Amino acid sequence: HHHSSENLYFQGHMASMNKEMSETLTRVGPNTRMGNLLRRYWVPALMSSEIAEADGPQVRVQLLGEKLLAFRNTDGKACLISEFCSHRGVSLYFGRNEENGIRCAYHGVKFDGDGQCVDVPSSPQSCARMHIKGYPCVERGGIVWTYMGPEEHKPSPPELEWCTLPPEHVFVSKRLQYSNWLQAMEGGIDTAHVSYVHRFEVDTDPMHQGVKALDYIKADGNVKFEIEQTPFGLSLFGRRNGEPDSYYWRITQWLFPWFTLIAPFGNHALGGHVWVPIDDHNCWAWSINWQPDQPLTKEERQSMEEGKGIHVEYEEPGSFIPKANRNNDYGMDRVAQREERSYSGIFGFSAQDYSLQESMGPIQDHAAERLLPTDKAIVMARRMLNEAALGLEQGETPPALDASEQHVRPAGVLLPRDQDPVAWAREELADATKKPVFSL
Amino acid sequence: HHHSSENLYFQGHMASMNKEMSETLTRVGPNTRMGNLLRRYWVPALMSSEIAEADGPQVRVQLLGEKLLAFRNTDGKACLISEFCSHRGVSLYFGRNEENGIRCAYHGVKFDGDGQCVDVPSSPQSCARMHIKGYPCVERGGIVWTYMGPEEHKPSPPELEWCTLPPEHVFVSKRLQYSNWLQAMEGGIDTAHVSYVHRFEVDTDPMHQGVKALDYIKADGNVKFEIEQTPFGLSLFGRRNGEPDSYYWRITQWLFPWFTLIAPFGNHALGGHVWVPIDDHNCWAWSINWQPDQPLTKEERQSMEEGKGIHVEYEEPGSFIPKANRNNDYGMDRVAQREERSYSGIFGFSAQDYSLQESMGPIQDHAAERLLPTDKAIVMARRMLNEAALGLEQGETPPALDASEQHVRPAGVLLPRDQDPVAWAREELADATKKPVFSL
Amino acid sequence: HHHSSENLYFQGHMASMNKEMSETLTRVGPNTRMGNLLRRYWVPALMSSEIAEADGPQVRVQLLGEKLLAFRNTDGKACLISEFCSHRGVSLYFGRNEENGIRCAYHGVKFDGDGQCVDVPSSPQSCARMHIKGYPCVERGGIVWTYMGPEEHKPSPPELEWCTLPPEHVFVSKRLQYSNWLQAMEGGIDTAHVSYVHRFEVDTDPMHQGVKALDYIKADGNVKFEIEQTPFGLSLFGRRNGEPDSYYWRITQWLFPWFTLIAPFGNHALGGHVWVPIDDHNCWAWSINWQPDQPLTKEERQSMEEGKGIHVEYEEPGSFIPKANRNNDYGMDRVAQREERSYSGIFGFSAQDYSLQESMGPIQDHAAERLLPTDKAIVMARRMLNEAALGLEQGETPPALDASEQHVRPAGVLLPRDQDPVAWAREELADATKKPVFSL
Ligand code: FES
Ligand code: FES
Ligand code: FES
Ligand SMILES: [Fe+2]
Ligand SMILES: [Fe+2]
Ligand SMILES: [Fe+2]
Repeated sequence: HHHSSENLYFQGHMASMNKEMSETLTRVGPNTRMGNLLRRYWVPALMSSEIAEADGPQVRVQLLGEKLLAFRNTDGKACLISEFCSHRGVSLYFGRNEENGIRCAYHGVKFDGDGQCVDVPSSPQSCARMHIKGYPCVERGGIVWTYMGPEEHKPSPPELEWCTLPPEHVFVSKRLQYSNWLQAMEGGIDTAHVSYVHRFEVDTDPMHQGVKALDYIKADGNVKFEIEQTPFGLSLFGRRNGEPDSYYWRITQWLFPWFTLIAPFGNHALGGHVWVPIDDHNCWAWSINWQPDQPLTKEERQSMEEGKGIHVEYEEPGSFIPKANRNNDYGMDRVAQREERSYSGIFGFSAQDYSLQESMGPIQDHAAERLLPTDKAIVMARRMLNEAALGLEQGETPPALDASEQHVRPAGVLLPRDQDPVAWAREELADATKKPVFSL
Repeated sequence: HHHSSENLYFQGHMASMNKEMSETLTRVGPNTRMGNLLRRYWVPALMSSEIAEADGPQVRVQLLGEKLLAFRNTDGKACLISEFCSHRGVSLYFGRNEENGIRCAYHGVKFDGDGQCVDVPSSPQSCARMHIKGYPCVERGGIVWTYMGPEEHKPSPPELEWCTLPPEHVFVSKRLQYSNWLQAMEGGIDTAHVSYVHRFEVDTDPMHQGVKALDYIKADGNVKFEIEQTPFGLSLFGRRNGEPDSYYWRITQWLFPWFTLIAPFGNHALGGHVWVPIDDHNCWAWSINWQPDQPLTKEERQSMEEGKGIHVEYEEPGSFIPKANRNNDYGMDRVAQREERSYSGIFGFSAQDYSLQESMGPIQDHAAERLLPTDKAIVMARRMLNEAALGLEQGETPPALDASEQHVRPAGVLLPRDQDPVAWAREELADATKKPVFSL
Repeated sequence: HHHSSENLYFQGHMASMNKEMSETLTRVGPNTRMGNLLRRYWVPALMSSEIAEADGPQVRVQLLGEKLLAFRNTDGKACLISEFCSHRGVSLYFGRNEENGIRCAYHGVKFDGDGQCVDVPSSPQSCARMHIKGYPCVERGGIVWTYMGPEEHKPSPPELEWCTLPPEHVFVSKRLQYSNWLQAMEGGIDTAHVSYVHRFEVDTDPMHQGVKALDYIKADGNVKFEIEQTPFGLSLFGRRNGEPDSYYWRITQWLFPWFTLIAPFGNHALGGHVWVPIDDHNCWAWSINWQPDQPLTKEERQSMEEGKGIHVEYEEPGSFIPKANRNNDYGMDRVAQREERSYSGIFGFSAQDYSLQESMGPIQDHAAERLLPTDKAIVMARRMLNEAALGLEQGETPPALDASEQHVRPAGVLLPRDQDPVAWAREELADATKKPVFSL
């Protein structure tokens, strides 16, 4: 136990974060508690498509405070190294990807994919003092993943369902988000939000519309939660009223430290997020859709490419800033707000969510938060993160390192009000990726 | 007395501000000395026209360091609350103005105009812990005023002449100014400025031109001052040479803490300012024109709408940034400067003044100021402000709280050089809003 | 000796800067060690052409941390004063250049070219307390130079070759550079760079192309250095392989504290730089071309005006920001990079160099530099600067104050591998501006 560990409840409501814990969770740079924790997991760096071909243009990428450079060498292996030449500090973005390496444009020093210095023109014997940081990589889901932690503790690469399926079952997008990773992830472990800001989007949008779940979601925002701790993270049982006999359970899966699997809408593709910290004020927000049984159709895949569903349209090509952003007021339409075609005045799943999270300021004011029951999932995920971060300081091994425990699924069920859903899911969600999808 | 109180004179010239006093007067945020002083007066928040209709789009407004949200409820009452949901800190700009309240777009918590939480979906019993800051409001002059101080010390709403007249006698505009409130207000208690930067504007401009005062103003920048302290603030007797027998007295009224009434030009409408701090580096600069006797004509009102006189044209619609600003060099025309159609090279009353005040940097370098005689009004207003601010710390009641003492007028008179103007004004400016305007 | 003085070598490689020395050299503002050192030399402020005519528009100029104003008075003398009115701190950019002075636009105070206050309307006796900083000036090379140091130590104005020649032998340009003066100057005392980033530019460009030096430069980046200390700065003997019998020596001249003369390419005009600190994060980079024997032709002069050679094309007219800059990715063409028409992917001498130096961040990370042999000149210039800066603190007189020692030239020679170049240059580079140019 460490003083920082906040109590779960205070005066009979859930308790907010104390100052130190606020910091433990938000500060992600090198040699921070959370910086060190996050380094132990495989990290999604960028998409394979951004560095498609060998000897192709390198791209700058910033993760967990460090500034890096991604490129694909001559053999075709995706590599990731530090952005800066060890010589006089110039950027290797201006260098030359060729002959299995990056060669600095200033004086010709060359580094390979592991950041080993392999040529120094003026001084061949200096190689060993010119090494820079290079990080191992693997490709899965159409994403380049990197391992940024101590060499001896590198785990098995992740085996989430969208990472194991064949390519054309899967579709991935990413968006830059002008806020700290925490508040953003917090948004996808809060199913009560869907009943308010998304109330009217849920009907027009092709990845969501025309399924029976919507009648129940629309008609009750008041979500009671049950939370079960597991080898991979948490399972979130979000209860709403079904019929008068019954309850609509949405079960979303939180896979520590930064993944969700969202409970389905009908036979529409399954959805998921990742959030990756760029610094303490920004993050990559990843969105994944995938179908377990058939390929994605063309009307599915194309709808995603146009930026419907949990995806977005971009400001300019290869921008990764959304079309709706803090410069155009996120497209606010007050007229639409009055006529009840949009709750917030903003259009689009993604925008409706990040508009609000950006508006909190880069880091949410944790001091001024006053929590409610709908925040049960959030509070527990915070504890798991804090206790892992603090535990790693003290030499404990962090949770969820074992990829085989990540073969799981979200779900929806209608159930009588006396049936216990945790028991139900013991029965039904064992070996869940072999069964079809539990849906409504 | 407090060490901060600077002496009025040093080595036979007027004395500049010491470091602490510099700070006492410029730092306007919550729980500062000047923050607390200013909170005791009614504060001009925004114009009624910006939130014209009920259930209409709320607007963000920042005053005295705090970030707020203004809107007009269903009954039609202008309200002003804190910008941020008490729940998880999201902006209420994205919420819903309806049924006498703002409802947060994220999870549906609703606040009324006094910032009382009136609905919590997930937890009806939590209402009392979810309150936010809400501030009483009143409408006068076409302006929404708010009272931001302790509840028990709220005074009578202000009774300045342009606040009591009927609407069509009055016209109000506001402009965003990229500098601290102090240096800006200081500019409208410095009538010597008019003889230099405005020398050539005073003739072309329809709210100023073709009156006899101009010959005397143009022909003498060297203004001797007499200052009389009063219940409402200060009276500023600015002396210039008239004929060889006489003196042209411009009497401007400074109404503590942040108002002026400017001495008239002819029968042209009367003019006035307010300056309101947004933060320590910016302020709203308000300009008011009004006619006591008749309505404003259409050529008057329209000229003001086009941005002549003490008003401005805007960069874009509903911007409140001026057409001439720090990005276009305030429109500088050096050719016009050489040909003596503009002193500074810049066109427009307002621009000619704020161009210079913005150029001092956000906060004037008080350490490096070397004062002259034309700065007599400035020095005294500084003392009144410092002594009120410091006195409030020590439990003294601040000046000018009583609205009835604000029924006053500015004036111009030609007078023989032996006649004392203070005596003159005892006689003539008693009950001044009942008489016509003393002018030239 | 002062602890700061770093050792020249560590573990058999050249040693990087310690923390304090890093600071000694980069911090250039008033009352810093390096601020004080640099003040003792004549400083290039701006070009004569920017303030061509008398009573012409003044221009803002920022040097060595101070913010100034340059203008040409009625007599025609270039003057330089502090930007700000001593009265209430307004900018004199808005004032009036006429009758041998600048008159403030606010209240009419006037200053002459030495910063003496010569008129105060409200108070003639106040003149002596209203003085501001004014700095003596002289014109040479088409540049206004100013002397910003104590009055009693003003030296003779500089007698560099391009300062003494007649106007039409000479051409000067300047560019704003988004980095500290040091790393930029460091770039022009590093001839090994030319073999890499400039490899392909050296052939297409009319101030460089079609001369025999290129074959030798292209074919060896591995530059051995010999450095000889002199009255004016350092002489840099950069050795590359010539034929198998011989060595191509490029001798560049570093004239303390911030000038270079670059070793020639053929009969193409001679080239030189200056770097002048604006603040700790930016600098003016000056480029000079000149021909000693004939005028510059029209195809020479015009090519320079179009921004070829060590000059640049600008973003907009009178901008001084380059066409290629940090906003357009410096024009990167990866296709050209692959097809070996550009090493870095960037086009243009100047851009190829400053792209890399800007990319280090405003101040190079001196802690993380790992030096190589090609950095011999850099290391020594750093010592000369540190020891002068530290010595001035202790009352020692700084080096290179004597203009007559600046009548020198750069050179290239092919030489047998047994001939010593320093001896060669004793013989040949005595009285070098009287001889023709040693070239290849
Ligand atoms: S900075 Fe990269 S090789 Fe010199
Ligand atoms: S943040 Fe406003 S109700 Fe949740
Ligand atoms: S500020 Fe320059 S004269 Fe008043
Ligand atoms: Fe959502
Ligand atoms: Fe004015
Ligand atoms: Fe170069």
